[PDB]
Amino acid sequence: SVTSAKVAVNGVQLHYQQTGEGDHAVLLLPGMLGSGETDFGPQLKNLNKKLFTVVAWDPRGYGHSRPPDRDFPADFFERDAKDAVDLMKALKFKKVSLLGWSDGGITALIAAAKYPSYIHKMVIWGANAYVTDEDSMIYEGIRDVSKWSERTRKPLEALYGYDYFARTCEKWVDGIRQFKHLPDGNICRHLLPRVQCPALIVHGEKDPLVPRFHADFIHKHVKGSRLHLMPEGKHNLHLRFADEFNKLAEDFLQ
Ligand SMILES: [Mg+2]
Ligand SMILES: [Mn+2]
Repeated sequence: SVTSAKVAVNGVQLHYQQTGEGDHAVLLLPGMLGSGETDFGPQLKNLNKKLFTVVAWDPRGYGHSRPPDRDFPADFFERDAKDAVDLMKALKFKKVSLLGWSDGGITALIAAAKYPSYIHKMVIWGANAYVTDEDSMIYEGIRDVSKWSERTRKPLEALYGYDYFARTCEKWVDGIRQFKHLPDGNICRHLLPRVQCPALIVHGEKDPLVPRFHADFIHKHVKGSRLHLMPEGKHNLHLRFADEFNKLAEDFLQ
């Protein structure tokens, strides 16, 4: 049983879904243009409701956290990280664990580094701490939503309508490509050494969007972290292999 609602955080009404009665609070952070509705159905349904209280949030401009419309300033990952932690604090949780996918994993890393006393444990997958030329070209190949597969475009087009979906995707490409021009193409390389909580980095070996070297790099600089490789996993491993992923996450969180 899942409840959807909005809470006022930093000047915006953020939408979120919540389920479970457990004493261990867990926030699910979605990826690019994501939402709890499109990115975490399996987790909101199957994560142990006796052990955890699960919340899936929609970053400002994404999902149902509209208005406002989405924009990508240089500090957009940091802004999301603040909103994410403030949202859980607004919901009265004293400490939480983070499950971040893609852009949400980048967001989670930043949150753990900036608010260490608030984060218990973290599980992230499909994230990258910096942008290379290879990454930049991958992003550019995502700009045109009309070239997306029908299966991948359908859910987002239905959630946002073609116009907003297409425009926001282009803004995302420009937004994440901007980091390439900064020293080291940096997004959060400098924050990895500041993560103090136990972290599990999962990577789908067949992920076509994020090369494994990005997972190796995060594992290398997040002290005490563990890296788990899934031979058949792709970018959406928590959806395609939900049962396998949920077990990995639940075992690590306990
Ligand atoms: Mg360098
Ligand atoms: Mn929503």
